[PDB]
Amino acid sequence: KAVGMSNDGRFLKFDIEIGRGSFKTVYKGLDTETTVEVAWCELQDRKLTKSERQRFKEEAEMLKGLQHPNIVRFYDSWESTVKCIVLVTELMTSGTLKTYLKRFKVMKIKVLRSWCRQILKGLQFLHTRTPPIIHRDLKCDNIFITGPTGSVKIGDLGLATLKGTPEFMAPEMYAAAYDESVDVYAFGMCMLEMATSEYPYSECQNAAQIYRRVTSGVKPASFDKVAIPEVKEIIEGCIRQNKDERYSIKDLLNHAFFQEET
Ligand SMILES: CNc1nc(-c2ccc3c(c2)CCN3C(=O)c2ccccc2OCc2ccc(Cl)cc2)cs1
Ligand SMILES: Nc1ncnc2c1ncn2[C@@H]1O[C@H](COP(=O)(O)OP(=O)(O)NP(=O)(O)O)[C@@H](O)[C@H]1O
Ligand SMILES: [Ca+2]
Ligand SMILES: [Mn+2]
Repeated sequence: KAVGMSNDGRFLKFDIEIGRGSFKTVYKGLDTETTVEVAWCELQDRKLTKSERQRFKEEAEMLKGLQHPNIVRFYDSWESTVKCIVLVTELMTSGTLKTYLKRFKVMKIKVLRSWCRQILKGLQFLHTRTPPIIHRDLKCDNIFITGPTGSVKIGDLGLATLKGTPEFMAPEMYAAAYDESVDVYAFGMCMLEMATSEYPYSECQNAAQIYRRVTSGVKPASFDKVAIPEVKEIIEGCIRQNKDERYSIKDLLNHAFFQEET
């Protein structure tokens, strides 16, 4: 029985917590138009500058237009008062990929191959939009498994973005202009985590140690533990220091490893 409702009446909320984050709580809900169960997410209240809420309002209109089989569906968003912002997405039945990896040690390469191809197809959708969407937070916790066939979808786009010149600019300003290639780097880290069932840069104690590492040529210790050389070679071409030397997503999907269907 419902404890909350959308203004249009389409979406119902049930008081059954299915996920928990530090600034967001995920409840089970229902789409009464399609009679499918949905995910009802309550996010912590945020500042209401007039220009910001017109931006959120219009960014959510774009998000609910993004229909693709390897992206978690965004249905609606509106403001409410449980004490906040309410978000309704597609319900992922089999949890996150990190949950699968936390349960087993050696993923089989048919699954490595199938699940990564879907992640790439989903990233390729985002990067060919107008303007393109850069996810910026691709990780195994933001990748979900759902349905009877075990379909793989990318979710949680909360940190994504769209798309004179200063004379005396500091080096951080010059390298600050990044592009979709940061998602290729992140994909390579996810594939590394799938092929090793180890967290990359586990040995480190902070993110400061992590940066100085990639820069001198020290890849995660888990990289030199990758069994299949074809997978290893895909990973290094994904996490290359210089972005202009990396795979594009299209070349990844043209790779012999992903052209196989097994
Ligand atoms: C597509 N499918 C899926 N989308 C999500 C998803 C999307 C948004 C949000 C969350 C999850 C949780 C946090 N969040 C928002 O605060 C937020 C809410 C509404 C509008 C913008 C927001 O953020 C700013 C922003 C700006 C540009 C882009 Cl491109 C994206 C987001 C899950 S499945
Ligand atoms: N659409 C969804 N469908 C099903 N479960 C979801 C969905 N979104 C989130 N969850 C659950 O919520 C958890 C994910 O955590 P999340 O909502 O990202 O909070 P968070 O910890 O603040 N963000 P992060 O630490 O970056 O993962 C998992 O246990 C998921 O099962
Ligand atoms: Ca550690
Ligand atoms: Mn998340």
